[PDB]
Amino acid sequence: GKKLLEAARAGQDDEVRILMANGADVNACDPSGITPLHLAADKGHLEIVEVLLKYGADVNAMDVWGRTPLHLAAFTGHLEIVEVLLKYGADVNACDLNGYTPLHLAAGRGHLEIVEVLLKNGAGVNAQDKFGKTAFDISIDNGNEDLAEILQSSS
Amino acid sequence: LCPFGEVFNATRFASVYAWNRKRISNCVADYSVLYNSASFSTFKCYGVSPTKLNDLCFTNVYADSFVIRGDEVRQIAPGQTGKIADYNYKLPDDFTGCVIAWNSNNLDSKVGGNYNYLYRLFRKSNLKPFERDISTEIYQAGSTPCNGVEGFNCYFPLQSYGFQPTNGVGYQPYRVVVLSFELLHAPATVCG
Repeated sequence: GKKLLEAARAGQDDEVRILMANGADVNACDPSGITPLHLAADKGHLEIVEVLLKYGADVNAMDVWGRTPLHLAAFTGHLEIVEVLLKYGADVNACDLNGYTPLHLAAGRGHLEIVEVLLKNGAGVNAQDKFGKTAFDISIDNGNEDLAEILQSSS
Repeated sequence: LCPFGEVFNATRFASVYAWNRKRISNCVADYSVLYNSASFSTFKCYGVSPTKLNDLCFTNVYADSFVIRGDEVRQIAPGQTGKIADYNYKLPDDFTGCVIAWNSNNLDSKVGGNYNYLYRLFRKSNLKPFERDISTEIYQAGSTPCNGVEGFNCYFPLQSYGFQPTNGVGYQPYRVVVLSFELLHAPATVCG
C-alpha cells in the first residue's frame, strides 16, 4: 500500500519487484489520487514503468486534477516512457480540469520528439484548452520557432 | 426576543469556506417551532435529546450557517470523516449542539447554473476542531514560482459549483444551519 508508492518515487527497481510479488495492489493511490504509474513517469524511472504495465497497471489513471502519467512524462521530457504507454493503450484525447492535452504540454517546454510520438497514435493538432489556445498558439507565445513547423505541417 | 427570523428567513447567505460567525444572547428562543416547522426533514440532532433541550437554557449560543451539496449532507457529523470534514470544515468533536438542513430549490436556482459558490480543495495544515481559515494564497507542488501568473501545478485555491434547473433533488444543494450550546466558567447564565 504505502510501500509501493514511495518505492516508485525512490526508483528502487528491486524493491518494486519484492512488493509487487507480494500481491500489492497495482492501482493504489495517495489521498490525492496519485497512482505509482504517475510517480514512475514523473521521476523518469523507465524500468519501473515497464514492470507495472506488464501485470495490468491502470494506463488511464487520474488524480484529483485528472492528470495522467503521460502528461507528466510529456511535461518532464521523458522519451521512452511516452511511447511504451501508447503501446499499452494510453488515451490521448483526455483533458484535465484545465483541458490540456499531452500535445499541449510538449509545446510549452519544447519537447519536439514527443510531439510526433503522440501524433503517430492520433494526437489532435487542433485541440483547445480552457483558454481556447492550441499547441500551435503555445509556440508563437513561447518563441519556439521549429515546433510551429511540425504542427503546421500536420495541420 | 431575538431575531431568529433574519437568520432563518434570510435571503443572503455565506459559503462553506466563509461560514458566518454569529453570537446571540439575551432573548428567548422558541425551540418548539422546529418540531412543528412542517419543512424540516433532516433534524439529525445531536448532543441532547430534543425533549431535554426545551427546559434548559444557557449561554454560548454559537450559530453557523452555509450551503452544502445534497448527497454529502451526512458528512456533517462529529467524529465522522468526509470530504468537507477532512479538508473544508472540521466539526468540533463531542459537539453538544444541534443542526438543521432542508431543501430550498425554489429560490436558490437559476437557468444555466449558479456559478457563485466555491469550495477549497487542498491545504498544508490540518482542520483543527472549530476552525475557519479563509485564505487566498496558492499552494505549490513544485519549486517553480507560480507568482500570480497562471501556472501548471500552483494549486488554484477554490472551484465553483453548478446549480442548473434540471439538476436532480439528490444533487440539489441544501441549506444548513448549525447551533451549539455549552457554558463558560463565568456564572449567571443567560437563558433563551
